Amino acid sequence: VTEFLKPRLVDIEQVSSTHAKVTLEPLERGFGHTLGNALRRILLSSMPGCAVTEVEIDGVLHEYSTKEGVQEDILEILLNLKGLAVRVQGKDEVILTLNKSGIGPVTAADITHDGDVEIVKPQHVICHLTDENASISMRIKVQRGRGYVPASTRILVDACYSPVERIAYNVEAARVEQRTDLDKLVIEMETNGTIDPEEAIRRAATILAEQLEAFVD
Amino acid sequence: VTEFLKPRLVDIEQVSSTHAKVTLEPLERGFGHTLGNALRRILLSSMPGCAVTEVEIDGVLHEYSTKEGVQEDILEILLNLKGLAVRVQGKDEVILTLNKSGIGPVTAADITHDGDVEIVKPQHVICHLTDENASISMRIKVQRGRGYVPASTRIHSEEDERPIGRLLVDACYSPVERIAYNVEAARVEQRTDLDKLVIEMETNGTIDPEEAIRRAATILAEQLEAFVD
Amino acid sequence: MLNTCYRILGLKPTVIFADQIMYTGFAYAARSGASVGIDDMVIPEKKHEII
Amino acid sequence: ARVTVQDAVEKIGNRFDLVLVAARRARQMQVGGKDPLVPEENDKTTVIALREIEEGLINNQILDVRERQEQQEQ
Amino acid sequence: REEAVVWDILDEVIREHPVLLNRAPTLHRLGIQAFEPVLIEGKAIQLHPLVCAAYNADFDGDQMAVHVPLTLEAQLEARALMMSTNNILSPANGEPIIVPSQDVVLGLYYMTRDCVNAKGEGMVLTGPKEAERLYRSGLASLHARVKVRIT
Amino acid sequence: QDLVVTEDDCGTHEGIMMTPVIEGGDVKEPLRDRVLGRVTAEDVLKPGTADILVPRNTLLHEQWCDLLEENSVDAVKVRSVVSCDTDFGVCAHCYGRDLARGHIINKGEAIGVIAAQSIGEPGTQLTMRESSIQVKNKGSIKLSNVKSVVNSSGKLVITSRNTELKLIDEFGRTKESYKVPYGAVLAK
Amino acid sequence: KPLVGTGMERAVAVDSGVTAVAKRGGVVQYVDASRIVIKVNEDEMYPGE
Amino acid sequence: RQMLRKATIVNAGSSDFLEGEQVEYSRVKIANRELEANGKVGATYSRDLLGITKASLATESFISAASFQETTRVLTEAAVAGKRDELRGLKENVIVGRLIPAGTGYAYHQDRMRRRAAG
Amino acid sequence: AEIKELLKLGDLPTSGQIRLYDGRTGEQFERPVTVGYMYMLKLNHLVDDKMHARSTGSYSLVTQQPLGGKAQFGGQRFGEMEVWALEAYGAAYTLQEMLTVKSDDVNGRTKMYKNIVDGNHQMEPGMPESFNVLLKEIRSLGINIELED
Repeated sequence: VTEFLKPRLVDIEQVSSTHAKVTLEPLERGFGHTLGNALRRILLSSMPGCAVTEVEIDGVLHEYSTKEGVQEDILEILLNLKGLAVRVQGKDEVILTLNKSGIGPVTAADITHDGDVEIVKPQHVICHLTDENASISMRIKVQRGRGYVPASTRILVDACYSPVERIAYNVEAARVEQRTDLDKLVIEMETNGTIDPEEAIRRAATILAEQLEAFVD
Repeated sequence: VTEFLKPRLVDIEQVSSTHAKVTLEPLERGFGHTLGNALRRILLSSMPGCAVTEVEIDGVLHEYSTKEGVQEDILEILLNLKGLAVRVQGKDEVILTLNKSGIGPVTAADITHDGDVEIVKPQHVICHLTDENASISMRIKVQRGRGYVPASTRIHSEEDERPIGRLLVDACYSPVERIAYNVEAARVEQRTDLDKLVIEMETNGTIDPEEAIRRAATILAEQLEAFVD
Repeated sequence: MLNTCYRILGLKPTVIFADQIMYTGFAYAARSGASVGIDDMVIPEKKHEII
Repeated sequence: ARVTVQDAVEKIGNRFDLVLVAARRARQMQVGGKDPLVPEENDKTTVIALREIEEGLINNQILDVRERQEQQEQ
Repeated sequence: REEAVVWDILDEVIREHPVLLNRAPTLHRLGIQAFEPVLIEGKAIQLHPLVCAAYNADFDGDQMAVHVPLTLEAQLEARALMMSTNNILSPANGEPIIVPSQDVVLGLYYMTRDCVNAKGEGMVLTGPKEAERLYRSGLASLHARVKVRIT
Repeated sequence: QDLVVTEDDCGTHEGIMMTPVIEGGDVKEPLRDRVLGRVTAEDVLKPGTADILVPRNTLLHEQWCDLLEENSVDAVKVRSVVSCDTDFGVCAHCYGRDLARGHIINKGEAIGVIAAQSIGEPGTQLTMRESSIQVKNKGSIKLSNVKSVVNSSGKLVITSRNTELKLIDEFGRTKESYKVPYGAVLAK
Repeated sequence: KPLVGTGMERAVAVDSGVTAVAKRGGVVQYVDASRIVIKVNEDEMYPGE
Repeated sequence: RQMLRKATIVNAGSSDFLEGEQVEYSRVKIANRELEANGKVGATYSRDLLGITKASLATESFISAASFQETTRVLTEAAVAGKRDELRGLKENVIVGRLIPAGTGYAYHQDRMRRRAAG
Repeated sequence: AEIKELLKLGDLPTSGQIRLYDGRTGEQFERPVTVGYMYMLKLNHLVDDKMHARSTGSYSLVTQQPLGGKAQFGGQRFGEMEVWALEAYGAAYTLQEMLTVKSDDVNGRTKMYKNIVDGNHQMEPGMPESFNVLLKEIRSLGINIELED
């Protein structure tokens, strides 16, 4: 009458740290499918996290600038900065600046390693190699927010608060004893990193269960 | 969370004895639709209500034969009664019994309505007897259930049972079977503009609407957490 | 595109692409909708003189 | 299950002798006395034999050599 | 008695056992194909809209033929030769048979189409979240001139 | 019921000449597809003299088509059926691939078995139902052995009823024949 | 009745000879679900009937 | 290519003074006779093509060319021939059910031929 | 035009198009569509009526094959066009089985059942058993030049 089943088999197979797929056990009808829809809509349209937003480099502020030997235009450097989920432990958005030699190999560790400012992949290029040896200040900022917000209206490069890259859900069929009407759920994804899959699933389930105590009261 | 502003239900309206409209305080976008979806699912499909499982009459067997005077036959009576619904207590497997003598209109007053068998819509078109010598007495077992099913399912459980005369009856069992979840952007002024959700739920009397809201959202939390593993 | 793919890639990627294509096509078709009605056909009135 | 069969075709080429080799291998694998050199994944002898052939370990020569060696060792 | 073990055995045996399905009126070699059966709780077999043309029918009423390769060689031949996963091009003229003629193409076209310029037509991006915006808000396919770095 | 794959090659220089189908107004069928799945004889030579285009036994995988198109070559003597010096079945050097076999036809095959139906395939067919001369574009005459005799006017009358032109614009590619009878007078 | 009509259905059912027609009747008195008794008015009640 | 067979001839060429002989049969005879033994054994042949119904009558397997449209006359004819179908066509190997010399059966038949090689 | 006026009078769009909310993911679908209530009816041919299966049923009186004006174990026999096409596949084993299992002579039926139960999945070419019977014929074996090799 009211004994409600749930997806018990939560076995997840990960191709790498950036490729994985989790599955749900055969549950009640309409729960795997609608639940998968809700979960994907959640992990996309709202995801808790912190990352870079924009930078303040020395020179002209126009996007149509010259490489001037940097061989890295403003778009190249800004993109190589923005997709890095630059993280601050408990503080608000943290500003960092950098200045180094002209090796050319641009990575993510040359920034001033602050108490709270950190990067998951220290080899993440933030710029393209140059043809000279001058120095300059990056002066970028890493912010934390709710879900994700664009940079076209929230100027300036990109603010990747939601750490989700590509998500999909599929529904399979499973029987119990004679009836196969078990529309089981599974979700497959590829990502950038730093969010453990079971941990992220736990965070989502926790937000959902902690808020769903009111409409039922 | 981050100033999650967990809301609460407010101004839940009940227009009639067979529906209700619940308003709620505002919440976020990109979730209110999904939450309303899950709520409607858990309230309508896995819905603890009451329906009719067995039928019987001493003169009327499984065959669709019109009762003396009664214009409708056995299948036809089943249809005409199906347009209504009946009540059982917290205990299921209640029984209502529609019995009437004369030639006047057939309605639910002359039917077994008890403290654990309750009637709200008591004047259905129930194929009134037309012959004076007729006196109709059909008994419908009204039990409690959750999900749609046919009558051949009970063949195995009632094989030496369901003998010549006992009618086994099926149902579609979605004791809500209608609940609308609407997410709009309102009820938020001081903080971020937020989405408030309205539930236009409706039953045939089997269960209470706010009760269905609580049951559905409890299931929402339950299956919501299950994603943790 | 399919022919070029079969020329360049091979059979297995071809099958994968075709299946994903059927799926994504159904997806977009359910996404746009794009109904049809009488007004979706608008008759020019010019022939009314020309004829 | 195996979706496409192309590697075994490239290992055979004739597209006809591949079926005969896979059959003469699966027959032995099903009747007994042999052991799958490829780690099985809860699959029947046909797909196992076919994947072992596509891997580059079973053909119309190694099988005959092994059969002759087993017959001479009696 | 039709126990669960019966169904489990049936599934396990079929899990390694594909079948062949074929059209009644017989014209082309494309009229018979081999597919990995999946059990169905229906009454009429569902065919992948892939070879719908290859069947030379149009979702109208027809019973199709079922074939089981009892010989091991029969299985080898069907999964090898009668494989639809093998039958790709129209072997008559060589033309690639596998061709979406149903609304799959319609969706493919509507995806790469834009009336004049929709909301956020001028938006410029990199790729990972275009569907994130389109599914929720920010841009549409009927948008034009959206810059995007392409890898 | 006779056709079967048994002979790998013909070994016979005998072959057939294939040219683009310049039918009606222009090339009803370019000679870029008619033999792509064909292997020719030693006839492969580049349009330049003492320049070869391809070897004796060669299958135009994909680039010999483009290379020959670079030469504007329209016809070639190629291996084919019947001429397959096999007298039972044919050369596999005279059968091709013509199906998903991206490789040449395998032995023991019966192409005619695959045939005998492809003709019968589209039964959706239908049954039961020298003065006006215009040129397509720039081109040459190519009267193709048309007998010229003294005419009443200042030209050469066609003493042969088998007088057929051919439009050569810039290379061997032709546009139209526009054959005219013996009663035609060369207006150009 | 399907909502959209052409007007031919009622007349066709009349000519279908499958429904029940009332021949020279005035008032239906006793209706059983199998027996229909109609009291034909004396104007429609012929003498001797 | 099928549309012609059973070629017409003029010169016996030490081969035979007949007409309508298989062009391939004549060619094989000439190759095995002219180059091998007697080049002067040179029989002139005129190849021809005809209608589908007629050349339908022309077949090697006496079992074949019998069921085609009728066999009773063909029965008389083959009996006079006392000929052997010799397991000629693939449809013949089907009639016997034998490895139709196609696909795995071909090589199988060829393996049979291999078995038929030494005996 | 009267329809559009009625839709206005019926508090409905004159074009009739209207947006929709998805039943699976609930995303607003662009391009508002028109809907209505169309008349539907079912066909006399029934799916249950169509459904049929048989792998081993009852044979009829002529030629040991299954039949006899009974809708039991019904099974369309193979097609001559179908047989030609099946040969075109070159599945000589499969075709040899269809002509070696799929019909009437239950004589090797026992062998087939025993092999399948053993999982042997094996058959013997033998003779068209019926052409062995046609030898029984042979003008009463009058024609037996049969040089079996």
